[PDB]
Amino acid sequence: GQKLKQDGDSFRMKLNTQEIFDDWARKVQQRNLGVSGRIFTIESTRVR
Amino acid sequence: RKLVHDKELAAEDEQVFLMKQQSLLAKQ
Repeated sequence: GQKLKQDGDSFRMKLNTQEIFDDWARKVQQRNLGVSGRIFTIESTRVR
Repeated sequence: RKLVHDKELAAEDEQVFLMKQQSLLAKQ
């Protein structure tokens, strides 16, 4: 029983989930997504 | 004095309007 509970606790520790949430939030903050600016944008492209 | 149709609808090719408004966006 104690061996099984130790294995389950180790798996649950390996089954953590908040770290990816923190990483995603950090990436979101770093990239600084935004939409504010002009209504629509005009650009220059040399189409093939 | 039979009236003749005046200047018809102009084309104003898309590229010219696009460059004019690109300049306007740049200056605004």
